[PDB]
Amino acid sequence: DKEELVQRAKLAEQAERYDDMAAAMKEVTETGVELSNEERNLLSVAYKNVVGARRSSWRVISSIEQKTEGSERKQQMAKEYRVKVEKELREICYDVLGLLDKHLIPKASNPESKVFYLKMKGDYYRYLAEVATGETRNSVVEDSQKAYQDAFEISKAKMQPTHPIRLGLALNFSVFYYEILNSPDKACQLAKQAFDDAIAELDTLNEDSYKDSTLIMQLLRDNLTLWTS
Amino acid sequence: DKEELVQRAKLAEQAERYDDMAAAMKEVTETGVELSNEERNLLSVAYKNVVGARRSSWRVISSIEQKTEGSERKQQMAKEYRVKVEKELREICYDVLGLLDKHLIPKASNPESKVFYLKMKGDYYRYLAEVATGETRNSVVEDSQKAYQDAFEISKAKMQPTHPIRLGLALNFSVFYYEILNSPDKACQLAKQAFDDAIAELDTLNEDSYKDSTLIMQLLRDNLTLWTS
Amino acid sequence: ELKDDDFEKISELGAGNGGVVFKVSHKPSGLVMARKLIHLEIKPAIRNQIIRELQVLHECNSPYIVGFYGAFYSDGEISICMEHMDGGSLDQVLKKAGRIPEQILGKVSIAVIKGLTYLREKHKIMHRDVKPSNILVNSRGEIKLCDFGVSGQLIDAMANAFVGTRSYMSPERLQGTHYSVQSDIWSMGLSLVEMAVGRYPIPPPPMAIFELLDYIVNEPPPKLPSGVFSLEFQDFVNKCLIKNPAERADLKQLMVHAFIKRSDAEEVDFAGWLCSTIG
Amino acid sequence: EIEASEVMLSTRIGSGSFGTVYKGKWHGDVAVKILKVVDPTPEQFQAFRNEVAVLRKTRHVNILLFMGYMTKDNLAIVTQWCEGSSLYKHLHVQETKFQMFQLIDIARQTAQGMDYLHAKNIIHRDMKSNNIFLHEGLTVKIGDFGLATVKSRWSGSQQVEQPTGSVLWMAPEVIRMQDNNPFSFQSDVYSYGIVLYELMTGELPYSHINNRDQIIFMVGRGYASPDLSKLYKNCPKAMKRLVAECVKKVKEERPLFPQILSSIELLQHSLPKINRSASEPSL
Ligand SMILES: Nc1ncnc2c1ncn2[C@@H]1O[C@H](COP(=O)(O)OP(=O)(O)OP(O)(O)=S)[C@@H](O)[C@H]1O
Ligand SMILES: Nc1ncnc2c1ncn2[C@@H]1O[C@H](COP(=O)(O)OP(=O)(O)OP(O)(O)=S)[C@@H](O)[C@H]1O
Ligand SMILES: O=C(NOCCO)c1ccc2cncn2c1Nc1ccc(I)cc1F
Ligand SMILES: [Mg+2]
Ligand SMILES: [Mg+2]
Repeated sequence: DKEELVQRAKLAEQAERYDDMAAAMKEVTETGVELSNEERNLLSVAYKNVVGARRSSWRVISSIEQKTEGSERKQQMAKEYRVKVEKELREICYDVLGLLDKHLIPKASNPESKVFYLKMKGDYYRYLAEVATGETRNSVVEDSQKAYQDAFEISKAKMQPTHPIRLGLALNFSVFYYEILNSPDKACQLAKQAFDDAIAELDTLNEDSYKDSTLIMQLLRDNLTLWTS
Repeated sequence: DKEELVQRAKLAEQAERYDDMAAAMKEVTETGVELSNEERNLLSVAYKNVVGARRSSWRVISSIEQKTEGSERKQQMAKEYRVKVEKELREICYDVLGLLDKHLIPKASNPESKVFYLKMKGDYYRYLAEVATGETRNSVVEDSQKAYQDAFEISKAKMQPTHPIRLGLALNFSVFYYEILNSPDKACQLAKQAFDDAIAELDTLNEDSYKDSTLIMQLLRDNLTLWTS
Repeated sequence: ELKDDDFEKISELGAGNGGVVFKVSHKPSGLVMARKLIHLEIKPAIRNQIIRELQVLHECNSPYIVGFYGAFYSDGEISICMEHMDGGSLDQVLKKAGRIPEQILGKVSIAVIKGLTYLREKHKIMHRDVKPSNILVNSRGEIKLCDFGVSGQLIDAMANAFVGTRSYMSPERLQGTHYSVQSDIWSMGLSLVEMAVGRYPIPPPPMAIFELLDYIVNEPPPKLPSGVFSLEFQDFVNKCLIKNPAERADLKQLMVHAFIKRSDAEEVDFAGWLCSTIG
Repeated sequence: EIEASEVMLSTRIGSGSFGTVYKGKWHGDVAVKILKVVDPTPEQFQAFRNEVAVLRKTRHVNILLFMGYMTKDNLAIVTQWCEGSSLYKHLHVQETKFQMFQLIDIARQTAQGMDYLHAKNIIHRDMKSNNIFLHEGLTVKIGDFGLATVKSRWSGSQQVEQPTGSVLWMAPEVIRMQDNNPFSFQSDVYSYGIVLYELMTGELPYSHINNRDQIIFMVGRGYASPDLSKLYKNCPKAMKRLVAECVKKVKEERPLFPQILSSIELLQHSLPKINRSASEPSL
């Protein structure tokens, strides 16, 4: 049965059909079965794609909204359409947050998995913080900071600095520092420290861990180059 | 107002969202007012992308179904998902045709517009045909045939041999002959005839439409060799 | 295989827009060959793809096709190794002799049609470059084809080259169109016309390359000057220089055309005439 | 001029439209381009030395130094050597991955250099991607500018007055040769716009055409223009407007380089730091 739903989610992935995969995974985790690496990875991929499409759309809509302010009431309907997009954007993130609160966080018998789930929670809170403004933005970011800090301690204590999940966590935390908090110095310091630790502990990875780790480190160097200038 | 609806559809087009676009343009069609040349392009592109996504999905689902070659519930579930997406595609095309055979084809003063809409009608009937296997296939195949032939008569009557519309009609009809009716000889004949008729009047090619002309020409050339092999 | 170090250049055979060909000696084998160097800046994957595409030339064996030994990339240049052609190119002979004799032109057309049909039959390859400079001759009287479009990626690479002076492009090819072998036939016809008269016929009795292309697209095709040539030849070239690709004769019509048959029947000491006109 | 005994020629680099480049060591590392012109006409040689003097007069950060010429080792020109790879190699041969602000800064430096040259009434014909080098990582260095009297052949005392060099960056109004002097500022503007297209696409224009003569005819006829659909999505909208304005078929439609620099400065002002950040990929 469970493998049948796994195959259904994989098939929706191959078909580029994601909302089907999002629902097919949300029903899988609702049971509360023991979650393996592939099983959680597929959920992360699906959810990530669904919200990435709409967040890219929102970035485009907001960019168009500020193209010209000296005009008639055409921006009036544009901002309402953006509000529509956010209405179709916040609620999915809330569903994912509720899903994480339901089974994922409690049904965790491996610190690596807890690190991953807290990372995901912070990521989606970050996404909500971009649309969220006012005291709502602060309310969301206070949760993401705490998730990130609780993730970092476990990542440092249980995982090597070269671990791809830990590298991605440091990268995402840095991005959140730069974009929301507007604290580029702290983000740069954190990123430099993470990259230096990764270099100092190198050439000890597994055979499979030779593409993701390198890609994350390359993206880290790219962000360092962007933020130096 | 019509201008706001068109601006919204264009905006959703720029946002790479093709569901609010299709619905917005269908609502524009429901107004029952005759389209302009520009507005028709947005409608065509939107409902083209909507259909193409499901077409690619259906192709990959069918490839997986023919690739598994086993004896288990995975093939049955793949078949179920195939029929699900197939039903979605059928609904899309039927909505398109009801939008077309009730507001556009009956009210089209310009014969070029009628050629365009009959081309669309044949294309969507073909999309319905390539998935529908059985007794119902023969009806949609013949309806597509009639739409193509009616468009082809008007093209040969009052259309330039180098207009992109006529070249696209010839290409579409050749593909219909080769794939649906499986009659390579007549498809090659039609492609050759259209090729020659376009070659004759190459000097008459204005800035208004040149890239599409040669693009369809190269597509015809590629189809020709693809079939002469 | 073939490497840069195995060749000692004897001389520079010639240089065109694409590159330069050197008459060199392959040290391991001790034979003289022609090594064409084409300078281009492309990715290594593109270079490997082009080398693989040129590897097809191993089995393209024909009395109407130049030989081939190998190809490799040394440094920013593609190196192509082919058999050495003593007589060089028909452009060189046109520089030597004021205008080619009609019998020799007929033999040339026979060889070119043989090569083009050999390509289109056993390789499905269009020359795309039928020019006086791309037809090569031997001291023993043979006529062969070179610089035909075997490698599509190589053609794509050479698409980035410098402007030219004169062109052998059929007007359909200039118009973003292609009728298989008819374009090569149009190039053959223009080559035979430019070899019959002692000049480039496109500005019919200088102009920039763009003006030449505009003429050969929007003007009547060139024709041989009447009264100094036989009727079969003039009809043959008028068949070859047809603006409409469908009306333009294909290889089969030209093979049985009267001029070609007359040329085949005639015995011409092509080797002796070549030795006379080039020394 | 310069004594050939002073210079020493190292291994060859490559060949171009009008010369062959070798590495030299005259008073430091230099680049010596051996010209293909075999027997310069005395009027041709006098114009060559006049242009050489004018080029030695130039002094700017984004343009290479022009040491001078020599008439001994055939006819050759000496320029400042740049160790950094050419921009064409970076974008295409190397496929070096540049961020959007990096490309904007490269374009700004190139516009600065071209503005310097045009302020001196010097027409950098053959302006393109190979003529732009990335010195010291990201500094733009412009080369092979001017030299009108050498790149074009001479029919005795008369310059041939025909187009030369790569056609992809060649302006349409100079491809047609509808005027005896089609080279001007706007042709440079068009070539610069093609370079902008390569920057914002990472690929050469007219990738669907694989014959040079076809490119010549279609560009001269106006039937082909660089399609702006290949432009990067993250590319700012005003950047796309600029690259559209630069490649306008109408000569008078193309804006001048002071306007180009002003637009690029406004783009750099508007450049946000939101999309710039990149997050974790779907590994
Ligand atoms: N196998 C060969 N034997 C002798 N000469 C050759 C051989 N191959 C090429 N050549 C010479 O190479 C010269 C240059 O020709 P290519 O390099 O093929 O370019 P092209 O024929 O000049 O075409 P374009 O348009 O001018 S670049 C010709 O004039 C020939 O004389
Ligand atoms: N200033 C320079 N320093 C070092 N290498 C150079 C310099 N200028 C050109 N080159 C190299 O010389 C080779 C050919 O360059 P050029 O002779 O200038 O031809 P091009 O730059 O491709 O285009 P043109 O119009 O001929 S200048 C390439 O490998 C370049 O990298
Ligand atoms: O060299 C070329 N052209 O030179 C004059 C302008 O065409 C040339 C041009 C295109 C091409 C595509 N694939 C190989 N190509 C060439 N090389 C080549 C191919 C076969 C043989 I045999 C000998 C050769 F030199
Ligand atoms: Mg050649
Ligand atoms: Mg250069």
